[PDB]
Amino acid sequence: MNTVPFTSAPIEVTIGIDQYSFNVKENQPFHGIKDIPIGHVHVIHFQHADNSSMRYGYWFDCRMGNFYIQYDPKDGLYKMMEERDGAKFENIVHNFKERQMMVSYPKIDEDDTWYNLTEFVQMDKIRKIVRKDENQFSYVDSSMTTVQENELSDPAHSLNYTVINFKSREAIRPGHEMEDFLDKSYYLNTVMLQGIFKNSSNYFGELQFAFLNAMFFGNYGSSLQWHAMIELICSSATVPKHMLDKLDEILYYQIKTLPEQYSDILLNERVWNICLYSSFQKNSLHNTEKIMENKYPELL
Amino acid sequence: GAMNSSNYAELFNNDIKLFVDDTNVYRVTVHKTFEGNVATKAINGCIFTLNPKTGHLFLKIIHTSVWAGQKRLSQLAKWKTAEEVSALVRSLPKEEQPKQIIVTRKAMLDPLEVHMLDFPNIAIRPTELRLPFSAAMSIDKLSDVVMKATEPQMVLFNIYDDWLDRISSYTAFSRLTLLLRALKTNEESAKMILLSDPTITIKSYHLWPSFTDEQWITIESQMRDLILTEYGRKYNV
Ligand SMILES: O=C(NCCn1ccnc1)c1cccc(F)c1
Ligand SMILES: O=C(NCCn1ccnc1)c1cccc(F)c1
Ligand SMILES: O=C(NCCn1ccnc1)c1cccc(F)c1
Ligand SMILES: O=C(NCCn1ccnc1)c1cccc(F)c1
Repeated sequence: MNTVPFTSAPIEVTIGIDQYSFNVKENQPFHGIKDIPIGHVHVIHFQHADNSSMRYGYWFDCRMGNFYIQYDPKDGLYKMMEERDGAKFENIVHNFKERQMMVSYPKIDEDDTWYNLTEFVQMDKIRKIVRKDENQFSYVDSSMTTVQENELSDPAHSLNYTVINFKSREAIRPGHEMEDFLDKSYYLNTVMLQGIFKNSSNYFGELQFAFLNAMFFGNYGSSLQWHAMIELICSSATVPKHMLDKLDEILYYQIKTLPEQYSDILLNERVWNICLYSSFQKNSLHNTEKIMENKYPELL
Repeated sequence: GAMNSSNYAELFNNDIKLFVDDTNVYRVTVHKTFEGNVATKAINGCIFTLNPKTGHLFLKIIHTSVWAGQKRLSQLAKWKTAEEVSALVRSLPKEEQPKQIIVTRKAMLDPLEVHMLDFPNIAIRPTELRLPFSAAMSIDKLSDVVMKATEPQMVLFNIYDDWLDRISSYTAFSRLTLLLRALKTNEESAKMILLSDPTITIKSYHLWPSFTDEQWITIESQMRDLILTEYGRKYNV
């Protein structure tokens, strides 16, 4: 069980750690989060009380280093940091715990939600898509744009999701125009899974990463990416049977976790109605279709 | 964006463009089988690809053999159309290739866009106009070459005959659309109007009769009468 220590909390803020959140008042004696499960990536995220604009946060894996949060009064945000002095960091964390100034990551023993949402998300792969290579953790916020948006503008502060475009030469083999546009199996299996991602684990990883960014920060480019990766699978007639079974579980847990009041913005009626009711895979997503129909029958 | 009444004179500027109409590509007769079920029998069709500035018509005849052994023929017909238009463009010298292709039905947009991915600078556009190009098969010489074809074939026409010697392309397109609208609303009456007078003939190298300027005014007026009329006999006004 690992710990993320805070220097202090100078400004009132709603802090989020994975799917949990709590409020810290301005200058409230608070020194961090303890009991963080080892073995998973995690995200610690922030919404200031005075400006609900700009949710922002940090993806991290406590196995890769000792991270602490320091509020910067010049840039006006809580920043994640690395302390290379292990001896000093361990001394600080112990001092904070003895003073009962750390909130406990509040995982229910029965509860596999976070595992199920992050099963194939990898930190080194996350760093490959956000190239601030000097840090072991990755910053994301509500405003960051994707390369697809950039085609239509700061390349360093962007999410380079894998580009998917159904009306592109990459997607469409010369002489197979109708075949490849109406059945995207070639693009899914040869171009993306065998030529870009390498395996389905990586495909699921970027799909899970795009959803979580869409959900925790309202990143439009992440929402677009999540919907595009679902649609590419559902629009393929030929999909490995284990991939379909796993996609159904992945989407089930994403829909289960989605805040009910954000569905209007985070769910795209066309993609979901096509995927569940028209596509090749309309009969292959039983768990996802059942929860969608019982939780969001209006969208459909 | 979409072509409409507001941007109508853009058709007659000097940027090369083509209209593509696919409504006569897949044509069938519906009939009863010996068992009393219903079946279709395909007949020859055509793609209507028209330069509205010059009158040049690229009439690609679609022979029924292209449907043999295929499924979902109405969907295939749109993709076949896009394949043939893309082949036509690639066959033209660069300086003759269109800058825009306007499709008369929105269901042609994705098939044509995908077939033309190699031509990113050619705009594929829909239209809000309800153009009467389906009536092209009411032009006797066009219908004749389509129905006589025994293999795939492209035939070139000028749908304006020699009108551009005397009128502008705006006026020629307006006359064409009026004639085709009339043939579409009441084919018999329209054709009676056009051929009633046996002294006005159709030249061998033309589609329409050799009307004088004055006779075209009379003709056009009679076609307007017909379209409003039938618009009466239809809505009872
Ligand atoms: O350099 C740090 N400054 C803030 C820590 N701090 C708060 C009270 N005394 C020291 C830092 C390094 C390791 C762990 C950590 F919590 C923070
Ligand atoms: O949770 C504790 N501190 C973390 C601060 N915090 C901020 C928001 N909710 C909790 C804690 C609990 C009771 C007494 C106490 F001294 C510390
Ligand atoms: O494999 C991923 N993207 C494919 C492109 N890529 C990136 C690095 N090497 C290839 C990927 C991205 C984000 C999270 C994740 F779990 C996996
Ligand atoms: O619903 C969203 N866009 C479609 C409607 N919209 C709103 C603003 N521009 C278009 C949406 C916006 C921001 C983040 C997100 F994940 C989804």
